[PDB]
Amino acid sequence: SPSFTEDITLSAVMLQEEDPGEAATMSMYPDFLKSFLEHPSSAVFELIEQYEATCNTQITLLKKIVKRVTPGQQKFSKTASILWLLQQEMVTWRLIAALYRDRIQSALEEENMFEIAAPNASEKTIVDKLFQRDTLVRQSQLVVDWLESIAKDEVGDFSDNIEYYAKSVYWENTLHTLKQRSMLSLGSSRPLVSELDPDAPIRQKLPLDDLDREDDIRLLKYLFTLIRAGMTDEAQRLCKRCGQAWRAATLEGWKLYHDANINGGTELQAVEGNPYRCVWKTCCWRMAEDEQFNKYERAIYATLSGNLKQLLPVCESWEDTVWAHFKVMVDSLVEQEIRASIISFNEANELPREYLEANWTLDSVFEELQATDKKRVLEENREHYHIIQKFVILADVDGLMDEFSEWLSNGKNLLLGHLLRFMTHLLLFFRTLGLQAKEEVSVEVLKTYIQRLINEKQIELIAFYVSHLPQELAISQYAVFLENITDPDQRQRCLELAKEAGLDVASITKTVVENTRKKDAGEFAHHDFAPALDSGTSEEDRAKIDVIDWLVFDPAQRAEALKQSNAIMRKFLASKKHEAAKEVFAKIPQDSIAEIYSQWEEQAMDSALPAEDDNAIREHLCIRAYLESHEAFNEWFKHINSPPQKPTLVGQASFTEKVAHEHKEKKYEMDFGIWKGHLDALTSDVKEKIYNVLLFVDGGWMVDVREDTEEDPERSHQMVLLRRLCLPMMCFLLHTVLHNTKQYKDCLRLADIVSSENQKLYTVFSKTEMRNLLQKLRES
Amino acid sequence: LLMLYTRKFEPTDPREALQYFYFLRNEKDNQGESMFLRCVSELVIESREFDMLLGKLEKDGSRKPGAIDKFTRDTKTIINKVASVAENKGLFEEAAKLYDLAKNPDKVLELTNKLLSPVVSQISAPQSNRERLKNMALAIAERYKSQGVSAEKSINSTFYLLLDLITFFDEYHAGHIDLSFDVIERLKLVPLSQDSVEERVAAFRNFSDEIRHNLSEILLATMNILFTQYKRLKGSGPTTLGRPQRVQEDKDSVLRSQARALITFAGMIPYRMSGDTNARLVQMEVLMN
Repeated sequence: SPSFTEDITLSAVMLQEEDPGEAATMSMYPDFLKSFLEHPSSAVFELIEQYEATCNTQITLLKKIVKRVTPGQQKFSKTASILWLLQQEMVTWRLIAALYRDRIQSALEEENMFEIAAPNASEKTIVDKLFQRDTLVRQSQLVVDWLESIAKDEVGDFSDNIEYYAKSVYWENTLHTLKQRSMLSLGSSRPLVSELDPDAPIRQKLPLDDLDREDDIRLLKYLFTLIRAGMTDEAQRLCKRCGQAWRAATLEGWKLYHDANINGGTELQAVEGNPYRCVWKTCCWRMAEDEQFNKYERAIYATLSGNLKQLLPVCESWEDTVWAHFKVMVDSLVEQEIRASIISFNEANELPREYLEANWTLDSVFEELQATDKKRVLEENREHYHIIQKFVILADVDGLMDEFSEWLSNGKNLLLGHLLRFMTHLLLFFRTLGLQAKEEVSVEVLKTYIQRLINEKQIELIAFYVSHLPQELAISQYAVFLENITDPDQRQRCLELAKEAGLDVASITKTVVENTRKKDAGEFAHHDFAPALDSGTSEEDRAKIDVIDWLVFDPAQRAEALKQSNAIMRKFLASKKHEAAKEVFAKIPQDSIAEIYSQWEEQAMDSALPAEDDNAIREHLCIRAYLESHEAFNEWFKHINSPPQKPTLVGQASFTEKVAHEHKEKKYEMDFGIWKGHLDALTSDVKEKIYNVLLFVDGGWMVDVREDTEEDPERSHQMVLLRRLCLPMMCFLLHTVLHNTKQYKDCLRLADIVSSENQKLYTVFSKTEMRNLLQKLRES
Repeated sequence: LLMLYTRKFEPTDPREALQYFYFLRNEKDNQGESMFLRCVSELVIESREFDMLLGKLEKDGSRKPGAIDKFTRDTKTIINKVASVAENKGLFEEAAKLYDLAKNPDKVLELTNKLLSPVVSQISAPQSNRERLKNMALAIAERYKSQGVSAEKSINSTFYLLLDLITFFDEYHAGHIDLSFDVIERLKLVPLSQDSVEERVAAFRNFSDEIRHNLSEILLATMNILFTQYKRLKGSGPTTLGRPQRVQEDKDSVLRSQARALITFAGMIPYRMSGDTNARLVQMEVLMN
């Protein structure tokens, strides 16, 4: 497959590094999401096979890395250990997938369990009945198939590998030495068998040669392993290699007997073995009670008997001990319903009473496993994968959630990104099974996992996984994400990915806005001049400036964007950052109000138009007017302060100097005319806008239809504050301008006209201020 | 090979790496500069340790010798180039200290202007980086005063001016309004009469663009104090806390002359400032008169 070529080639292109595991870890997730694309969420099993296949390819990738590591470097010992944990999670995949597919089949078939009959035909009828009827033995069979599938995957081509282990001379050393004793002048002083019997020595007590017995022990490893795995084809292979056809015969004492040639010609349906097998296992049982065995024969036949004490010596692994638990209990059960189904209650076999009457359950599996006083099993028991998979068998949801709780209490360093993803798939298939775990633990795991995921960024990854959250949390986290998305290319890309995979970005942008509003706020004062010793830009100021971009990116957010922008314009001015206000005004389009009006028109619906959009229009316009009058007054002030030139006043001079004076006077004429025209135009425009902002809406300011304290009491407070602040000096500046333009008659009528309680404009002047205006009217 | 092997012990004690660099004297670039120069610059940047390398001033006096001084000559050029690369990387304080070692006050004073001008523009708060920069700048100034070290007299006078400005703002922020007042008229930038406006004009063209910016805040604090004075006097009548009315009226008349002169100058300045500053100028001065 291309997957293996990619594994080796990227192992080459990746080994330069020292942490390839996480790189591959992230490389996995795009495949996750693509697969979610091609196949539905009811196909979780095929999802699991693709999981296992791809993660196996990555297994191979890490194998290639670790083997391409030179000797004397444990820098990739970590890589190998992670690769180990990878195989552990893989076998966890196998375990859960098979376990709960069996669970599903059971749930499908719940209503017809267990049977009854009497012997009427060949005992294979007994056998397949027994296999079909019970559940407990069924899942025991499946977990055994699991472990031994593991074993055979480990095995592979041991066939071709034994091509180079071979010797086919029976006890060759004893052969040659007895030959030379018979053959020479001098024999040997050394005792040996006269017999080739597999029991020739021990029956005769006679010695055998070390090379003989130890190549024996070597083949004992070979086939011992092969049958601890049950690799039976290779078993007869090795038998017929080394000429232990006797031993291969010994292998057959347990496999039962059948034939079905009740049909057709005399043809082979089954000829297999000797039906003396129940008693023959009893015989092996008593041979075990007799002991005196090599490790291999001891283990194999104590196994064929399920004899616990003589099976103790060889199995010491966690896998071996649970394996043996299942083997023993499956045997005891299976023989129990053998004797039950085959009609008999008399003596045909002998076993100890406790063996006969020991009860069997899946609880006993793990109770035995736990009670193992062997420290290898004890330390293996505390290993995470073991705990995980045994909870998989037990469905101990409370224990699992508590154990996850101590995991997260330890944090996320023990729960790497791939561990978090794996517990995530855990919960995923729980849910697709309609099984629900504990939700706060789930969200804790997922938030830590997404913390990982954002450490590895990649906008394409985030949205679906975030889509799994309580709404407030998901909003907050996509906010934290997209606020870093600041370059419009990947920005818009993130928006399309978000609208594809959930959690719309618009509500996100708003939420950023009100969270920003909640942290920080600006000054408010309706008394003259903002209090400060020194003033400048603040972090809060810049944050309020730069939260705006998230709203302004989306053309559809213009209404609320304008509303909050005008509010923050208010904060600008009340915090004495009119420069911030003008910069934001330059940032925002001048046609936004018209664009929003046209958009609300274009929907062919204007009835649901509340006061609010049109209000936003008024604020935008009122800020525009106030600021514009501000710089208009400043422009007139700077222009008047810039005279063209003073008249030439030099006395008696030369004729050329007189020509220069004439040129100076002509220049004075042009400059004075131009400057005075501009000055008077500016003066007229300034007073025009002064009236406009002084005679706007009955002489009101910042006024708006909805000042509801149910909506925002602080809005009304700010708005009345704004009027009480800006009105006084605006009127006084008008008085000064009119007085300078000798419009004292306008000062007297304008000074007497400053009471508009129609739109909150008659209670903004103060006692000292009204005294000051009294003296202004007095100067006029 | 060389640079990788240097990586083997970059954070080791300084002179050790120095002999490694010493082998690189023969090596350089025909396309620009020397690998020797670049590496010594980068590694001394990583080091931030100098008293052994270039040596150190006892306090500000003669430079005690450095380690490279034994095997190398003309190390002032290296000082300048290294601090140049430092400021290129924005390493302003340490580059300035290195030119303090170099005895080159020009860039030192320029950069301390760019350093103080922003921090001077904030309130006086204890334990502030404003105070840190103030402290290093005043150390520089005192050293040069004691040493008679003289830059271009324009910069020298502007810097002493600035120092007096910080004195002013410290008084303002502590609320010692009278002390700040005394400071400003001895700073003689107070146009009490209209005839001082063109003097302030003459003072302006002496200024660089940065202080031209900061004049706005200066005049802001100015009008703040002025308005406080006038309002306090107005609130003090002849039957409340003394301060007879005649003296208050005469002083307020003089102050109004000052304020109107202030606004005249603020309008007849030659370069554009903030319109917000202009409007606030006018509106506090109307409050004044």
